Amino acid sequence: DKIVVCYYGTWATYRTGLGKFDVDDIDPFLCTHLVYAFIGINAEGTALALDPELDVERGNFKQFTSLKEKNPNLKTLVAVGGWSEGSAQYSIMAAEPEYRQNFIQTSLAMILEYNFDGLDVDWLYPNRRDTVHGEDDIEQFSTLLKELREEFDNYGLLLTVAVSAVEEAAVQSYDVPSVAKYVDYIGVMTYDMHGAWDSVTGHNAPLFISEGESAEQESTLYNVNNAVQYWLSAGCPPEKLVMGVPFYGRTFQLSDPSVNAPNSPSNGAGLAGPYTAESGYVGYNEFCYILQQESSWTVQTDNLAKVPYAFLDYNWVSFDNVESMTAKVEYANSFNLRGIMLWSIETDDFHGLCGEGTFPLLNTINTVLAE
Ligand SMILES: CC(=O)N[C@@H]1[C@@H](O)[C@H](O[C@@H]2O[C@H](CO)[C@@H](O[C@@H]3O[C@H](CO)[C@@H](O[C@@H]4O[C@H](CO)[C@@H](O[C@@H]5O[C@H](CO)[C@@H](O)[C@H](O)[C@H]5NC(C)=O)[C@H](O)[C@H]4NC(C)=O)[C@H](O)[C@H]3NC(C)=O)[C@H](O)[C@H]2NC(C)=O)[C@@H](CO)O[C@H]1O
Repeated sequence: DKIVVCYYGTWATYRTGLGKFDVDDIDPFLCTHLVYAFIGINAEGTALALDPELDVERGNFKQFTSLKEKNPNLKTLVAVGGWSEGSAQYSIMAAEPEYRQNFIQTSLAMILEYNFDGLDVDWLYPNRRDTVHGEDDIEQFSTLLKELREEFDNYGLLLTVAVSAVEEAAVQSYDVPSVAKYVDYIGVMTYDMHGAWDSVTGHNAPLFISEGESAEQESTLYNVNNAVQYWLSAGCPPEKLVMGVPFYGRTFQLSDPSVNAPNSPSNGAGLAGPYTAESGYVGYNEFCYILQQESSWTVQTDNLAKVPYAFLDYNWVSFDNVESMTAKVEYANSFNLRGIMLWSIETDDFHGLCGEGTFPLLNTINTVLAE
């Protein structure tokens, strides 16, 4: 059965006005799996709420899982880790049997108290960033998943992971067959392919080769097709591969506004959105409205990569719209993938300000998957 894995960045409740996105803004019938991001750990592996005022005191954990009262078939998971949590503590925790056991027991306790149906492990990433034990992380990550699976089978809980996409990244972190063996599915983060950290403009989630890229050694390029075909060939069965898609774009400052193709020189991060409020990225809800309200933007489609981009003076923006989302889900259908994972629900056009219905990206996913 095809699944739709909706990540919910819970900090979105602090956004103002039309950017505010609470648990009550979720449509629980547009997802099959809803993921509460994020919880974290300390250096001894103790699972902990990162925002206890919201998660615990104001009952956000329980409000989230209570969505099952509306859609009884919905699964609600909690996600541990993420970008801001780093890699060091997960490396330290994974390497010690005492710390693994403490992570298993304290995360299980939180999952059961607050009525979650499972755990999404988003360690970014084994043997990367500020990892402590380096290459040992790869095997110890799989040992952690095995001990988690052994504990979770006593309660019927789901165990899932979010992982880096392209081969150059994945080989640093995972033994693919061992990971796929223990999880219910693998959510491949097939986005952030390029971004403001690069010296040239590039697409956030290009499906295939992009304009300005060399067709020589195509398999080393950062795109969704390369990533998905890597993970399938490395040993992830299609029925455990969930393909990530972004509900946001990434923004660049052009070095020269007249050189505005993909793979043009860039000077760092571009505009920020009104609610996400970070230079270098913009929610789809924010940018479809920005495009709507300022006709000076030039929107083009990269017909090689199957994704749109837009420029105005010094701004250059890669993003995904209904057409590129359709292309992505059709691609996933065409390789019999298990489903779609989206980051993240709170930057869909949930108010429908952009003339394509409420939740146009999420509704597109549901519609193209259903067919
Ligand atoms: C091909 C290749 O390998 N390219 C890499 C590229 O991947 C690297 O970029 C990083 O990619 C990873 C995925 O592999 C990104 O991590 C994913 O994707 C989500 C969206 O990118 C990411 O969301 C971020 O989560 C942060 C928390 O961890 C959010 O911080 C929050 O900011 C809020 C204000 O906006 C604030 O209120 C919150 O308190 C704060 N949260 C916390 C707990 O502090 C951040 O806003 C959010 N970004 C969004 C929404 O756009 C997730 O963490 C993670 N998801 C999952 C499921 O794991 C990672 O974000 C990318 N890095 C950066 C810097 O963007 C790149 C590194 O430079 O290198 C390329 O080579």
